[PDB]
Amino acid sequence: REHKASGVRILSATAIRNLAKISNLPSTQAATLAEIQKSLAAKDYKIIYGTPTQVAEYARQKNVTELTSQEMEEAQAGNIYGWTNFDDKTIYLVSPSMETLIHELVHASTFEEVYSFYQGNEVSPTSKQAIENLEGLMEQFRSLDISKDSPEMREAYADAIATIEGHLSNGFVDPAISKAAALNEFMAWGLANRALAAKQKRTSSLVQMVKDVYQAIKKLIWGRKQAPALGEDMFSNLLFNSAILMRSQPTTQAVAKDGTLFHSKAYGNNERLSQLNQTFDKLVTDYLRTDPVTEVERRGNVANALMSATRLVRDVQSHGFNMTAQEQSVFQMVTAALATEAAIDPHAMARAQELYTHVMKHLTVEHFMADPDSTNPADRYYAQQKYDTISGANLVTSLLPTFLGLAMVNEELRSIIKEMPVPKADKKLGNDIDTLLTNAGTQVMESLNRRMAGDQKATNVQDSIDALSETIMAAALKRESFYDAVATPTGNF
Amino acid sequence: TDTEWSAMHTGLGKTDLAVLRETMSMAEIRDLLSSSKKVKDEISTLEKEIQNQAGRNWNLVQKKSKQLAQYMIMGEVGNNLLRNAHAISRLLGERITNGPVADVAAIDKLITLYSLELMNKSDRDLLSELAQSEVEGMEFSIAYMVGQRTEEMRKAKGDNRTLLNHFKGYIPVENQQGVNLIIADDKEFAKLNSQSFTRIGTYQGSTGFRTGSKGYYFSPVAARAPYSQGILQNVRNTAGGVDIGTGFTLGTMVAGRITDKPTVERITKALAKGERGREPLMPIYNSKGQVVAYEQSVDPNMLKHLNQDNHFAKMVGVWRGRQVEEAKAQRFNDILIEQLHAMYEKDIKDSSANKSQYVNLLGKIDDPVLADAINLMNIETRHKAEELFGKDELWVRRDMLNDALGYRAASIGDVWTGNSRWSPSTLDTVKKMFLGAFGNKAYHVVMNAENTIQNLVKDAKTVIVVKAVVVPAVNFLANIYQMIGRGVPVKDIAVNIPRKTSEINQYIKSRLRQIDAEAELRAAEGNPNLVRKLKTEIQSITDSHRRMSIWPLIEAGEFSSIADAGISRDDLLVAEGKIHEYMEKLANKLPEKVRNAGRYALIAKDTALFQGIQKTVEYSDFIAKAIIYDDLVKRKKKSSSEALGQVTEEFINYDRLPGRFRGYMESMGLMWFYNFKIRSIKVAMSMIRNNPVHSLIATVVPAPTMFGNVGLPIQDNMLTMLAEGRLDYSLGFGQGLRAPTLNPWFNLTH
Repeated sequence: REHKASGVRILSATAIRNLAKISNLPSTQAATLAEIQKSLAAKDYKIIYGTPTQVAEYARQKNVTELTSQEMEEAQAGNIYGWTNFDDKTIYLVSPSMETLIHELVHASTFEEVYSFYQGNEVSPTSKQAIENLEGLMEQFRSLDISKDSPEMREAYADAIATIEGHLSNGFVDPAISKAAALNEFMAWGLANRALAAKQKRTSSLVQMVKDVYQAIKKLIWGRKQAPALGEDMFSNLLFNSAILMRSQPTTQAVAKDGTLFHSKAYGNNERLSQLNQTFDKLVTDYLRTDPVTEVERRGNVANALMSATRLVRDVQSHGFNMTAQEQSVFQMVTAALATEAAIDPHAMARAQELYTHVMKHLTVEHFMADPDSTNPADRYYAQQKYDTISGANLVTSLLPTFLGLAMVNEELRSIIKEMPVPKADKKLGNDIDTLLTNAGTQVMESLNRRMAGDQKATNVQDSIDALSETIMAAALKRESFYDAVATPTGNF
Repeated sequence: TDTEWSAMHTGLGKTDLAVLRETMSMAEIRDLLSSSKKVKDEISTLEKEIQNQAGRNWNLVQKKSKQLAQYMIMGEVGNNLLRNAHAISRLLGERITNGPVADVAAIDKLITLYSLELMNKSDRDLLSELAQSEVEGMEFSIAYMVGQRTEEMRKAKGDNRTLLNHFKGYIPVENQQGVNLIIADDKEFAKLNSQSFTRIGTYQGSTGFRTGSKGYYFSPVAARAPYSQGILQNVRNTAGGVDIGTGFTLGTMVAGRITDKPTVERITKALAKGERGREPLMPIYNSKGQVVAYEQSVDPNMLKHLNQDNHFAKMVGVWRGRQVEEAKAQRFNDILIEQLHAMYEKDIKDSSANKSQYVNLLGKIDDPVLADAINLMNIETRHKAEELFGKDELWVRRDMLNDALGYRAASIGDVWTGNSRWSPSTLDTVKKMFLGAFGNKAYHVVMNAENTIQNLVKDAKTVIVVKAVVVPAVNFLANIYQMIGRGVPVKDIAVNIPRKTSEINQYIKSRLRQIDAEAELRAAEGNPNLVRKLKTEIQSITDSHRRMSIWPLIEAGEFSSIADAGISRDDLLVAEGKIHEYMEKLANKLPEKVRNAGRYALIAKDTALFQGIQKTVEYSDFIAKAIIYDDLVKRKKKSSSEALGQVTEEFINYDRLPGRFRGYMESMGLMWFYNFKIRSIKVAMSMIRNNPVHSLIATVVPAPTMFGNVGLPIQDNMLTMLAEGRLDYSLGFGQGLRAPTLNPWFNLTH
């Protein structure tokens, strides 16, 4: 069937069954396509083909990202390659022939086994050994000497290594996705250079590598049944040429570091909070595990502390302490960092107790009133509301970590605190109470930094950290929504 | 400074200082602010003059004028509050009086002088210095408040019901962007198990009314759905902070409103003994001095949490920019009346017998509830209609009027009270329809009548599936409410959706053999035996298609725009009615690291699950156009080409509008909210041309999904939680059964 708005034609499942005879391939390998056809038709694989202009126009109408491979140097040669969309099981071809169509069916089917094996699934015992054998060869593939090979062979090897090592040395992509992509590129290099290496070449180390990988794929493709003898053509010079599309969930460090430097009038433009948020990333966010977070019930001990600390953060803002969207995120993140540390080390908050008790001796309701002699009864009500929360009456244990977190972010409370007298025991240091409170906060986080930087698996704290990363992930996505909701010069909803 | 702007807001704005310009020059007013002794001297001479006129009623006049000055500054509400000097002059609710006890203008001057003394000593000192060193700036600012006052007085004096109820010294004030404060019942709020609200107090109420325990709940800064906060969202003009014609308050927040006749008389004699409580009730007074309603006030202390802004310069710009908008909406209603007269003129000219199908709106009305709403109609539109037609004349087509009143057969309650819901008969009809169209499993997790959605999911993978079925369900239910409001009978849809579902279902199954029979035709290039079998098969199927009741939509091509664009085997689940299981199959194709992220999982536009939702959405539009086309042909008597003309103007192709939001953000539910918004704009524009009577009625007769905010605490609808990504609700009980409004001109501008 042909599209109405473009010359692109669409081929669906159960429409290329007769194509086994059309290729008139040898009968021994002809039965293979009968099995490949069943597999791809089970998961609704459709084929789209056309001229380079027709297939490009189709993508724009349907909002499809294309991966056609061609350059100005290749334009002089004049060869175009399509791509495969592994997310929705669609194959895109550009000016296909009978050979290329057959080559793609056995290429898409092969990549499915690689994906399943590296996703933790189960495969056939024959396929498991073939992939494992191929994996071991790749380790020695990147350690050969090419000084004795033909100049045209060196260029092929140079390109393969650069793309292979990029997937292995990638940190912002899911390792399961990156591992499969690296192996798939390895097979393409071996099949491409089979023709030019079998002739006009010596018996170098690289040459023997090409012959071994070709046999390794043969066992994987044919399974446990008998395969054609050595040196036989696979599918009339089989080749892998189409690119694959793969996507996965981003990591926690990716989204948390994006909104660190957000600032706006409707969002908040406090400079001291942005700098405080930067030191948090160095101590906590940088040392989280690179794997994407999950969603489990996570019943434990630290998980009770994070749930309790989340409720107190909301309760504080509802009882006198209004905050902007920028202040709210930093308040939530810092408090959860101190809450998980206090649940592991019972003596982490020993110093904060001394500073909290001293502050409570010199605090009064009149400190929270702009006009000490006002007449409106509502002015006194709000000031008394803030006094109770500091006194802990409103909040009614993880109460201490919340106070330490609040003392670093709020700007109105810090003005009152800094005017209080300094104890004679702490007069040697020469610092005000507000800076003493902010210096005690970094001490708690620094102790937690050493905990995550050691042997996590043996210390049995891996599960606890997985709970802290979920809280950071949730608070990072919330400030990504308030931002972009005021993305106008006036900052109005 | 920001403190000086707030002092000017309280001084010039909340004290109604513009009333002094009637008897004093601009230079004399600046002398009052610079001398406290002058203020005390003016009061002494004013009190003596009023005492002579008032006579024995001097004690009551003094008491009520001091109580009013308390509310205008500190926000406190006393017992039997009188909102303006016009009501104080008649002493409503105190003694039977046949006129003004004293001079109205004299009482106005005394009230604003009393409230000037209630200001803070520090606040008054700021105004004294500004009045002496900023002479040219202060005089210009005072003149602006005079212009703002005249416009409100022009609208208020038109009707006597709104003349005795408008608030004195009203000036707008805005909350903080992001916060929310509501008053809700304790028992009903507990079962929702919301995790974004914190109880900050209890609602005591008054002793004249008995009700369940209530409380205050506050929500800190977050992101809210568009067009739900920051605007008044009112379709009626307001003068003095109250609605024009009725007198109900709209510029502030109240906990409720009582309007029933038997219940109001119960409150009236209960308060004659005495009142006690932190939140007394405020009465609404008639033109003859009686009481027609009561309201539940709000504690002034609870308003401190909202972090309200009182910038004088900024709030004046908001005030004038809102008066202009109200004027434009008033002129639009006058043009609609001109069109209604033009249609009536031609029909009578063609033949004198055409008058048999017209009804006089302003004449005698048999329906009591309809008649009462006509009396409280805006006085500015009444005079315009009388100018063109005559003395108490307004003729409209009877057939077009019946459509505008098709809602009342399915809804019960009162809009002003705030308890307007669908009748139980209506719910049992819509509920059974969604089960048939969607899957049985989907109905159990979407319209649970006892439990919310979030309480029924206990797996990280099931969150993705549940969050995907919601979008088609919202679109399916929104269309049913919209077409019910436009006068389509309920019983028509109940018996037609299963009929249309069956007709569509067999189309794909029949098309499946035709869509690939051409491949056999290509392989039939040979003996005629293959050709003979194929030729009879394809022609027989097409003849069956010709007999289907939905055939005219097929020929136009809009019914099969995406049907032939792609054929897949799993799509048969959608046509069968297994949407919930169809979502699980596409969910398992996601990567392992994405499926286990639950509510944190970001779904890309390239995945198969993303395009599965789009296919289901257009499958709901499959049935929407089918029902509408029958309605315009069967019971409307329109040509087969006229009906297809209207259908094409109310639906759009979604492939042209991909999301344009940030990465690393959950924009799945937000994208569909904006797509559904544009389709609502096209519907409103079509209703104006094809039904001028319904548009005019929608802003006169109260109806569900016809009036916006009525002063009660903000309530959401089904379209609101869809955009916010929450899951603490259900579309089967209580909240979540509400549909967005249907006012044509309101949707065009808001």
